Amino acid sequence: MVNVAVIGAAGGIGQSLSLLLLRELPFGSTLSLYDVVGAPGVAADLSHIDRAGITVKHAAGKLPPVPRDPALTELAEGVDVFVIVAGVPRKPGMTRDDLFNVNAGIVMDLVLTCASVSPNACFCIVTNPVNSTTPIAAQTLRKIGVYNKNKLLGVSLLDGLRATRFINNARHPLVVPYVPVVGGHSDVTIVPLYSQIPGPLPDESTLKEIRKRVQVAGTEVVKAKAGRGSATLSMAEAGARFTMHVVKALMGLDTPMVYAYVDTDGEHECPFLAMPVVLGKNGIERRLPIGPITTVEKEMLEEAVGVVKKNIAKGETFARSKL
Amino acid sequence: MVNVAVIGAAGGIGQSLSLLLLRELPFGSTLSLYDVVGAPGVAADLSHIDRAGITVKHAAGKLPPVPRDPALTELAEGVDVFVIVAGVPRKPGMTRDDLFNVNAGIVMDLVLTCASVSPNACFCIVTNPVNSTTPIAAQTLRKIGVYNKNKLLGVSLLDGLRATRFINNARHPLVVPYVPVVGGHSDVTIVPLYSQIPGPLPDESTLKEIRKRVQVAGTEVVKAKAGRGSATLSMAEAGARFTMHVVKALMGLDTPMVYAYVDTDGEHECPFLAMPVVLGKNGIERRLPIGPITTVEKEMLEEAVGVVKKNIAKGETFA
Amino acid sequence: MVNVAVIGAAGGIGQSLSLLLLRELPFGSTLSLYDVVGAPGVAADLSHIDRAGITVKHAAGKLPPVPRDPALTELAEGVDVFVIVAGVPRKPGMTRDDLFNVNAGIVMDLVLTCASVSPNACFCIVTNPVNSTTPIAAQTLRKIGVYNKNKLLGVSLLDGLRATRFINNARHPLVVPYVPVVGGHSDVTIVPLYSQIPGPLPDESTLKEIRKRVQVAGTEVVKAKAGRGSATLSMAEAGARFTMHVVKALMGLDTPMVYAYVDTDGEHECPFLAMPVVLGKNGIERRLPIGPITTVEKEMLEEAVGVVKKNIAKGETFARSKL
Amino acid sequence: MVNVAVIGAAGGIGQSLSLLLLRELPFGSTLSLYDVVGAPGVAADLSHIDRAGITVKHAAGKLPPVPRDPALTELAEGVDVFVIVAGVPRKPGMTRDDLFNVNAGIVMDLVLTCASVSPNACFCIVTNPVNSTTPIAAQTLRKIGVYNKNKLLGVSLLDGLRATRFINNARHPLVVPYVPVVGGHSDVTIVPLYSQIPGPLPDESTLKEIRKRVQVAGTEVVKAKAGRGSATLSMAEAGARFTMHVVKALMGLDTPMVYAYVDTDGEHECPFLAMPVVLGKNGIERRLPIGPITTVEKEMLEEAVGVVKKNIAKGETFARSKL
Amino acid sequence: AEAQEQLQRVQNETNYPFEPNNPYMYHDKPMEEGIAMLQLANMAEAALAFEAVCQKEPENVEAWRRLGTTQAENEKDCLAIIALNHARMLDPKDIAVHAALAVSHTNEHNVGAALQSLRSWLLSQPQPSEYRDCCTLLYAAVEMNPNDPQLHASLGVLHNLSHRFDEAAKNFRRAVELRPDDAHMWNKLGATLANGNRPQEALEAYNRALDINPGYVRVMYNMAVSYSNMAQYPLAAKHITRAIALQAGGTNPQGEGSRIATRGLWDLLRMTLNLMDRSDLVEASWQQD
Repeated sequence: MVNVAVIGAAGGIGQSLSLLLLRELPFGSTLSLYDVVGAPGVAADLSHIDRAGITVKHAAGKLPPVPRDPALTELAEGVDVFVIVAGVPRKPGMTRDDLFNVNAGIVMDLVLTCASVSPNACFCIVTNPVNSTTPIAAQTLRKIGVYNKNKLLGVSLLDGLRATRFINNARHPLVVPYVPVVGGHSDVTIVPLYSQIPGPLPDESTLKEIRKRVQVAGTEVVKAKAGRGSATLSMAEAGARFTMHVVKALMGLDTPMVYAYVDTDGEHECPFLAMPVVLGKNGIERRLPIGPITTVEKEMLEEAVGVVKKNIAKGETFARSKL
Repeated sequence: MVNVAVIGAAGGIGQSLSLLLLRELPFGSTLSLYDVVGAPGVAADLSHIDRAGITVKHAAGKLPPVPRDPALTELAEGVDVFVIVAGVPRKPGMTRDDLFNVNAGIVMDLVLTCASVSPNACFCIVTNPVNSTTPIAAQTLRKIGVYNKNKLLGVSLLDGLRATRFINNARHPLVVPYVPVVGGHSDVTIVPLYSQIPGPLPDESTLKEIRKRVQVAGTEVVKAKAGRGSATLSMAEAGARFTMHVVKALMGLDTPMVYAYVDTDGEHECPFLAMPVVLGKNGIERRLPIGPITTVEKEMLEEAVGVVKKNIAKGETFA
Repeated sequence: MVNVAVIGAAGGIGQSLSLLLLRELPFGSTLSLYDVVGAPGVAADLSHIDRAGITVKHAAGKLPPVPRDPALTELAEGVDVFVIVAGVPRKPGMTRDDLFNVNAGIVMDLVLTCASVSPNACFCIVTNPVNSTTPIAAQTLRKIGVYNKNKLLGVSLLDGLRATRFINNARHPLVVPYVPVVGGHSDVTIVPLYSQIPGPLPDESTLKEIRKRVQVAGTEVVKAKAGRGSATLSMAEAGARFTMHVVKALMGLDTPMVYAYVDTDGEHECPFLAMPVVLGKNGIERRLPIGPITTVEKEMLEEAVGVVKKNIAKGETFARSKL
Repeated sequence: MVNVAVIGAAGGIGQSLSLLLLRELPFGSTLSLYDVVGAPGVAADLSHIDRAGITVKHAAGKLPPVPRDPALTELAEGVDVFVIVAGVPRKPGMTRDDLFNVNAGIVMDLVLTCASVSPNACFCIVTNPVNSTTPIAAQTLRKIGVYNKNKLLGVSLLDGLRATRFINNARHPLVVPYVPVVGGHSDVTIVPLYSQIPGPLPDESTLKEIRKRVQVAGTEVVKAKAGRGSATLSMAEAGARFTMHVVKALMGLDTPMVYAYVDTDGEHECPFLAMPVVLGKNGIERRLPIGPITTVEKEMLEEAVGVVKKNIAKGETFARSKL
Repeated sequence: AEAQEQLQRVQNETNYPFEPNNPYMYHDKPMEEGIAMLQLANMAEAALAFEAVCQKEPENVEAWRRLGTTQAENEKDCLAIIALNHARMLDPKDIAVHAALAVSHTNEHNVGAALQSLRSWLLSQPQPSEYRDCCTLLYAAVEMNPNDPQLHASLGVLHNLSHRFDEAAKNFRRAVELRPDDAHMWNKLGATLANGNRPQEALEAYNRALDINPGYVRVMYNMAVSYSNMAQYPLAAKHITRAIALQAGGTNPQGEGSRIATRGLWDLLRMTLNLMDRSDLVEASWQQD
């Protein structure tokens, strides 16, 4: 038995994520939902689908975002996995001017409320700029102190999904299950390693274009919708798959290898990075080295590190100031 | 191979339906998407998934809803299965008829330009009122001259899901996979058959209250959703699974038994009713009798057939 | 987690049972083998299959037999789903007059030896003379004083398989997932129940032939094999499916409904009968009545009860004389 | 729409292969069995299990074998895939050449009889001396007149299973799905490429310990059975998966990448080798290069090529001395 | 003509076509010519003289007797066995029409009729398959005929049927001291050792045939097969082409017939000419020059 609570369910991502998670959870599990506005509407919608064993719980909050809502404390009890997907819509957020400021407080308040009563849980951060959001959550956990570096996962699996699809289109007869990706989750802090996959590779001219296509991918959907939202039907699937991996690993039925934003304790120079890792029954078991790489990937990793070292610093500077 | 096209996959229910569709279709099968607005965005968002062997095609309409869009008639050139999901929401401030008063329009147009170029295709009407839209589609198909009684299905699987979950909740730990429901797809017309399932059953009062709870679900959902919205996810769930049952049936990989709103074709009184059917490689292959029923179910079925006859008579003219 | 240990699975049915069990057990399971001869070969064959989380342990046995083999006592630690498939592979040299007092002795030795060290465990009997050997196991378990009416199963799913296969061919293209069968697992004891399934059942004249074929299908397999072999593949598949249902319901991942030869415990005049039961995480949870049946299944069930009473009487009488 | 022949059933590998194929075959398939003796007995046993759409056919034969059997040439009507598993049980005193000397004629006769009516079909030789028994079938197809290089395969997946299982045990927490294997199917003509696998390697002085154990495991299994048995259960599973891969590729539901002992038209100088290929709707459609290798794997492939070359020469110079 | 009528009347249950280009039925007393022709060597045209004599006397019981053996010696196993069968159906009581109809029957690997042929041969005897009854009736393990040539020396064909090339080797080695002069019998222990590998120690017996009968064409075939198994291609090819060259002697421009009986021979130079990379003969050398 395991309880998987999702924070934020009435948004464009929460509904699809809950729908995908409902039909894939193992028998005899429990699903919990929470959102400030519209929680009952989506809670009562999922109580009619045929699925034996699963139960649904929900709780709503007051219209003004009062900190430390008593509904969250009651809902969060016995929760084993926490999914944090709750961000302001990007339509009035302009371009990272006030979006970062508003989004960096909601996640802090949510994690502070959740971790106070249940300190043994896995956090999967899905919100906007994960690069700086993860250190904020780490500092919020460490302020009172329950922090355990083995349970802090930043969902960076979307880049693997994007990279795998692009290769298979050029090389149609041959299919590969996945492609490793290193670095961060941003515009330029992405290094897809195409040199560590089976089969022959195309020439450098086309490979460079394909590699550049992965880096600039989010803005293609945004400009396709003419500023009426963003990619919401793919982040939901990525989050669902990662949550299923975490749940299966915790239950003891699988020990997979995943790429995620993690805390490098004594492996790399950067504190936080996206490097391969193996899960177990107690969160992260053992980290792994990046592996052999070519010459161009070396400089790409250097530039990504140079950007992420200040991306983390901005979030750290935003933190350590409230208290 | 197959080619499943969704007409109107940019609304609340269309977005949650195409995502489930592009997670179970077999290797080598396309998925067309058409809508008035928002189709390019959905097409771009869904094209980045890592599943291999499935291609996505999209068509864009015009902001003024002109009739017989030349773009739509280009997309539907090789489609095998057509699912109609387009319509209007259930925002407060109108009765059923008012809603009907607009929906019956659109359902005609969408079923006129598609059948003009792909006559030999299945149809999976989802747009609810259902009870009255299926006869309208049949009348429209008869106008061109290509109307196959074996390929016209009205989705009514949602009530089966609701009834089976409600009966499973009260029979723990005993679990059953499905329960037959006949009569129609609206309020009093729906009639479950709880005496055709394995295992014992509770007393009469419990059966009556569960029967009452099955046919009032939409009202409680819209009440719990304040006044806006509808049953978005659930209608997008039963609408997908049923479609899958068709797709495999068109490739010879299964011989499913489903309950749907179909044409009786020389059967019990009303021309259209929700009766069990057996699918196959050529649409409907074998119809089956309803079977033994309890005494109260007989009067319930008579009331339901009267109401559904009134509904089909109302929807048969629209003039 | 689970430590299924097939007993006597090194010849004919046992090898197929082990092969089917290996490739479908859940992650982190344990498979144990034991037989008088041939166990190391099966252990070596099954130890080269690319399955993760499955650990194989094997024992052996003094070639000439020996009551209370010390090696077997070293294998029954933590085993929960003991399976007895110690069936004597006799030949047309001599008929069914014997082969009862030998199989009964084998069962009395094996069940007692296994249960003397591992009380809290299931017991799925798959030996041949079921109607008589199941009470043998019951008496053997009661002699020590560790009897548990909720954990003693007799596999009888082969009759359901045969009935479903024979009824899905005469009613094409309509198909059904299962068909209920009551009575026992021998001769004229089998009573199929074709009335309570959905669909337009065919005429009674051909239905009589179908039911008779279901009853007598035991002899035709032996006849078609020049009177030498027997149905050793179908029984293995049925046993694998039944024990997989038991395993998956024991871990709390399912609560299915199955038919088996179980203790009635006051719900019928007959001591033992094949009646539907729903499983659970502690054994058998609820027991169901037979239900409404037509006017000829009354006589069929009466004859089946009459035969089963004498079979159980013979089985009970044999055990008392054996020490 | 798919018909599969399992030529050589009613025996060792054949019975288990048929039982495994009965479950994984797609809906609407058709399974045909054949043997000199025992075919009706197993056909009357596999037909008693459930599952709709699957139809079983059989054809017996004259007890003393005769060339161009009338039953086989009629059972071979309308077949798409031919599995050839028909050899001699592993007697102790047969060395390594008597088995080939007795199996070559059987393989030639069976291939002639099967291909004399239905030329367009795939072949799945699993006899035993794969290095030498494939050139015989190639020569028979050459002399008959119909021979497609893209529709002739030799099963060698058991080496991949062994390598994966042995490499997954010394690196516990980490699991890998498959490991490449190059060369042939013998004591010396097998080389597992451990430099193309993701993740760290367990240093030297143990990689060489595992590499030779991969080659010696067959003799280990033979010795474990007191010298009167062979690997049958594991060898059956390594053929069912390959057959399923071929069937799925033929139906158009997948495009797998497999390592199979197949003719290397061009590329490598050796006429036959086990190198990666991609299947499709017309058998093999795209061959692949071996890929980068290290300096310790270059000292084994050189000997493997020579041994495979001389094995092919011996297989192709097969002649019968008249007594 | 009368000869033509003789030909169509032979073209019957006694078909044995044997294209008429030999002027030996024209020669009188062909039987004596036949016995005198092989008295030294060259059983090839001696078999031809036996054909000549046997062509006009269908009732001649002993005409087919030596004809079958000499047509089995010259490697032409195909028409020889049907000729022997037609001889058998005339007088079905003789060891010659059954012994040569059993060992030569296994060259086609037809295990069915070989057992019943052995039963028929053992019938007179005045004093993991079916096998059982036949082998038990055969046995005669030093029962009352210790060192009996026709039984002790023979019956190795039964061992050859089971592909047990261990007991047959000894059963033939300790079976040649008695009746120690028969080149054909040498082949009986000349190939059974070769079929179980052991090529070198089975070579000498081949030359043993040349010690008494330097005219065999099947000994050359067997030694060429052994050399090819030893991968010594050049002189193996030379000696096998010598074997075909010696197979036809004399009437060769007209000595041809159906040209299928010498098919396998004209195949075994193949499967070898492609090993030394020379080729250049392949299908081009199809004229049998």
